[PDB]
Amino acid sequence: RMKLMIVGNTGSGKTTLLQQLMKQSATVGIDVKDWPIQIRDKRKRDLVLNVWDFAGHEEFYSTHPHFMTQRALYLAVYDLSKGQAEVDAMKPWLFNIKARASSSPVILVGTHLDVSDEAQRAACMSKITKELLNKRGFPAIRDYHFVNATEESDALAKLRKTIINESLNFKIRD
Amino acid sequence: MKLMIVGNTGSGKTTLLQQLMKQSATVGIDVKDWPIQIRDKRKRDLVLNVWDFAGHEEFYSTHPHFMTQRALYLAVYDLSKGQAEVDAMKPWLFNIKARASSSPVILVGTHLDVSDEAQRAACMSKITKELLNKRGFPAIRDYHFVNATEESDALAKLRKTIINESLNFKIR
Ligand SMILES: Nc1nc2c(ncn2[C@@H]2O[C@H](COP(=O)(O)OP(=O)(O)O)[C@@H](O)[C@H]2O)c(=O)[nH]1
Ligand SMILES: Nc1nc2c(ncn2[C@@H]2O[C@H](COP(=O)(O)OP(=O)(O)O)[C@@H](O)[C@H]2O)c(=O)[nH]1
Ligand SMILES: [Mg+2]
Ligand SMILES: [Mg+2]
Repeated sequence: RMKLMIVGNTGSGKTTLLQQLMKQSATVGIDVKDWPIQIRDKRKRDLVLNVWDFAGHEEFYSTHPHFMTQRALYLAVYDLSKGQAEVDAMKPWLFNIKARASSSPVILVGTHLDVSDEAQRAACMSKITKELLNKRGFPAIRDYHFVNATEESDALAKLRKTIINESLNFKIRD
Repeated sequence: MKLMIVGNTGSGKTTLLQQLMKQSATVGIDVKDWPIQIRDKRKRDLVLNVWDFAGHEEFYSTHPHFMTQRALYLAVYDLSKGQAEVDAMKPWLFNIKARASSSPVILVGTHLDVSDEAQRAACMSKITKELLNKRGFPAIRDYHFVNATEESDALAKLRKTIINESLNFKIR
């Protein structure tokens, strides 16, 4: 019922982190794919169709705006190895998340710990504490983590625990 | 523009789309369930519906404005199970109207190849009598009967209809 949204910029490690974190029906519930189409009549290059394939009633129902905006926990992912600019790049994401719901909980995750310098990590921690944590106008940043997203580790296990706890505690206001 | 494919499970939605379809290295939006066995504050079964977004543009496309305004609907049903399945489209139509009040709908009966002419006749009669041009239902701008598992002239005409109505929706 609760949704875990994984957001961030491309190549930051979202899909890799989820695969590692995750380490019922016969079909997928919602399949989203792009369908490019060429037009017989020129002078009008068609866009592509963004196709949403729903398995049934329950899956369509789960995409009602109320669930999409008010029953979602966010993982905001960034690449530590590109430095403090990547924390800067999380600000437009937080503003966007806040606009969906004022009460959206967010867990910040920096990936690529294994190829990040100590200077980049300290710079990112300082930026998060100084500019992102408990700011009115941002979502509630419940926690923040630094992981190598490609392997198991104590740091990844604690992130799993944080996701479980925030989901269980979602029925609460901070 | 979004194409929303709705219907009940087993009606042929995925098969139909694969046949209809005959730019990024990764999927734009990946949705999957993650069941977690828990022992944190109790012990039940926690299933999270995970939405993995590629980037800003994919997240932007799920704004409630776009999920509900810029969408064209395929309402799919298994013609081989009889006019009961046309009846089952009514709750879908009411849901589409509530969700996307100006969105057009194309009705697609699949399993033509294993349907009899009695079921197809009963189905079109119920469509024309009970579904088309009703206030409270979306606009049904076309209806089709196909074998969704292979190419055919009927499937090609459905494909052209989907393309033309997507282009005309953006215009109107
Ligand atoms: N060394 C290292 N590579 C990572 C890490 N996380 C992701 N990657 C790599 O970054 C690249 C992009 O990963 P991907 O999950 O596709 O990013 P997405 O576009 O955000 O979903 C892949 O080569 C991944 O193996 C990490 O923690 N450490
Ligand atoms: N004989 C026949 N089988 C179909 C047709 N359309 C779908 N199927 C079959 O119905 C079953 C369910 O298909 P699927 O696409 O998974 O349905 P979905 O749950 O609505 O996505 C598959 O075995 C398909 O091969 C059709 O037009 N004719
Ligand atoms: Mg990805
Ligand atoms: Mg399917």
